[PDB]
Amino acid sequence: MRYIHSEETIPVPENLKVSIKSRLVTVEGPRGKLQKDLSHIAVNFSVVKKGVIGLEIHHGSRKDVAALRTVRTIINNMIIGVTKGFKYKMRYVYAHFPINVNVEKNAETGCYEVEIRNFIGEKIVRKVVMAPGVEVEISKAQKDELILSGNSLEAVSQSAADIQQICKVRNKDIRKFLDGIYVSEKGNIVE
Amino acid sequence: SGNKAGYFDKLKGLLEEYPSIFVVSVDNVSSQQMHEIRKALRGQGVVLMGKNTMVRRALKTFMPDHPEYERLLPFVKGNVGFVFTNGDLKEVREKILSNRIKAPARAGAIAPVDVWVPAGNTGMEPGKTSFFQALGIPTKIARGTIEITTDIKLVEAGAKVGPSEATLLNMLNISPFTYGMGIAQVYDQ
Amino acid sequence: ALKEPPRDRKKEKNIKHNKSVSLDEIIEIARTMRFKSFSKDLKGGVKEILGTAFSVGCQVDGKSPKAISDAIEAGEID
Amino acid sequence: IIEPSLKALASKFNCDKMICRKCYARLPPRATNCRKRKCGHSNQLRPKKKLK
Amino acid sequence: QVTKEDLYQSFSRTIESVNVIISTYLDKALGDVQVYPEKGTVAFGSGLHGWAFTIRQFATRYAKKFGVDRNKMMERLWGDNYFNPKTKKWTKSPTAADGTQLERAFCQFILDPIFRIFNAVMNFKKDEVNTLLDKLNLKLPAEDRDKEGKQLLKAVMRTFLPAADCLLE
RNA sequence: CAUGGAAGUCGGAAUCCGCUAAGGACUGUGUAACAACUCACCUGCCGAAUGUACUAGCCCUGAAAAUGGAUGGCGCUCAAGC
Ligand SMILES: [Zn+2]
Repeated sequence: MRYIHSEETIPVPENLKVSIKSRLVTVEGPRGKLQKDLSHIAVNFSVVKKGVIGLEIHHGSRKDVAALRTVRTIINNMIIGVTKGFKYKMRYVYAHFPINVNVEKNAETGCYEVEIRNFIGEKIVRKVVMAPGVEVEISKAQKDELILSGNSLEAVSQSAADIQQICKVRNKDIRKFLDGIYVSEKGNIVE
Repeated sequence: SGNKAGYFDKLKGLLEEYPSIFVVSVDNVSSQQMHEIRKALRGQGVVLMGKNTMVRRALKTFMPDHPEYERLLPFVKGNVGFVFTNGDLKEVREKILSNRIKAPARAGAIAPVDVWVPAGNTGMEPGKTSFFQALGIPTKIARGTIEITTDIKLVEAGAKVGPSEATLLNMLNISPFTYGMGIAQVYDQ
Repeated sequence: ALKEPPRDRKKEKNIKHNKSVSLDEIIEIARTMRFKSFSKDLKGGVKEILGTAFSVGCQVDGKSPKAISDAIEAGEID
Repeated sequence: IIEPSLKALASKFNCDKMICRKCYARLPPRATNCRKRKCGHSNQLRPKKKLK
Repeated sequence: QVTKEDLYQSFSRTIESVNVIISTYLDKALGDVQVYPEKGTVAFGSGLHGWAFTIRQFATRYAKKFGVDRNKMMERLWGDNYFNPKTKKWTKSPTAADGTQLERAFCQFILDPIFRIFNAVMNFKKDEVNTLLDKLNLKLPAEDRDKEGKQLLKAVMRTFLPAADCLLE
């Protein structure tokens, strides 16, 4: 049983522009530019009205129709991201050994790199390198807070995960040893 | 569904008997609070409440006896009940407002105003100091009772009350919230 | 309180299920001092509760406390 | 010593999880079937032993 | 790596905790004895490095120069208010003329110098520690000269005030 | 009833009513016992069809042996498979 027509729509605010060509989406607004390549999905793009994007699939199956709503939210995130940015927060949690962090901006490579020292009183020094376009900051309103921000949600979230996954405990109870860097709230920059 | 079928007959019979009806905006009124206030108006007046009755009551509008019933259909919006009373407006106007509870914090409620704890002598035993330890309040022991030294701002207004904070507040019989029955706009008043 | 001899001790250690008591209309005196504590809509409506609460003794004769309630014909202001 | 709220956050990522009875995998707190394949997507799950 | 404000809180809370047990088991027959820091019943120090202090040692030292009444200045800490206004006269509560936060007397007078030796010694500013040493006219370290870093700290603290004198006093 | 103490939540036996929009002589967490938390049930917001239990086709897990290896081989995916 194959459905004969599955259609979805996307509204665009009149503050930016979008161009599609050979499944190469380009969104440009008051905060930069983003690109994606959807060549792996068979979808037909079209313009329904003066401010509405449309995308459809014909004679698709169940496994194939599932992918339409996925595409919609990916393109929506690009539109909202360019006009409102994204911003993640992370908190330190320790019992005895304090955690020290250093943030130094690399020059000629652009991107930032973080430095975690004294984790659970450890003698090693562990380094992580952020993705291009994300900016790391140390908070000044609350104590022991990190703030990650940028334009592309996928990079921002993936960079936060790198920090969280690097700090792990080994050969202990993870029910009692609750040390590590964790994420505490996700949202946007504007509003 | 015995009450469900009954609701039409119960509503229609009671509404016609009572000339005027009060619609009351019941927001966050505890069952115990609702039970006690019923006693005050138990002698005179009847209270009935149910899920929104716009469509079912509208059928009564169609039959000629009362066309004014349609007028009040838009007015009812959400979480508002209505009450039947045969008394004059003036005495019952503000009489029902009387009674207000002082609900203790529910560990997650949002304070409208900043909560302030004044310094003083609790009079409680020294053993209860451990609860004060979590909040970090400075304390001193006088006459074998805990004495708060200086006032400390418990929580900033508009933020959820922490579970540790909530338990402390009830013991000291101090709470920001006060709750009472609320009258919504009644018959174009 | 209004029962048969009181088992002070040692005889009451085992079960002591001697619940075969009897009542007729005296219970209503015990009704009065309860001062209509909580929205019982006068004595007539609330009579159903006190009898059913005392379901342990099964009233007397052929009566059962549940049996009284459904056949609601007794005086309400009495 | 850990601040109360902190305990709640750190426990959410480390403590409140389901566990498969066939492959001991670590599953979300509302799953109904294991996501692995060596067990066959079984649906006999149990909570993670809470620490008293 | 405790900050001065945090360190002050711990001492207060622990004293309160000790007070609870003394109060609960105090014999009523004689003596309402309770531990109060303002009464000079608490002293601080490190046994391993043999350095200890009590509030009086700092109070009298500050009393000698820029001190008017040492005994009146005894209850100048542990609550009430601490002063650093443009006007010399002290006031109650930390609110200032412009709203800037005020100092804490315990941290500002007693606790500021102690921090200075630790960071400088760990960062190997031997010239600076010598400069600070002569600012208060501290005595020379006698034999210990060459060994620097984690060895000075015990030596400098012992010379500044040995634990035994505070204990006996 | 039971007993060191068992206030719904060790256990035995009962399984009623009031007020309702609604609330179990109770579904769990919890206390020495209370307290506190939660569930069943009803209500506020939205705008249309869902929910449960079974049957059999292909596929998957169940599926571990010794020189290198055999749908005859290469290879085959809206098949060159059923
Ligand atoms: Zn599994």
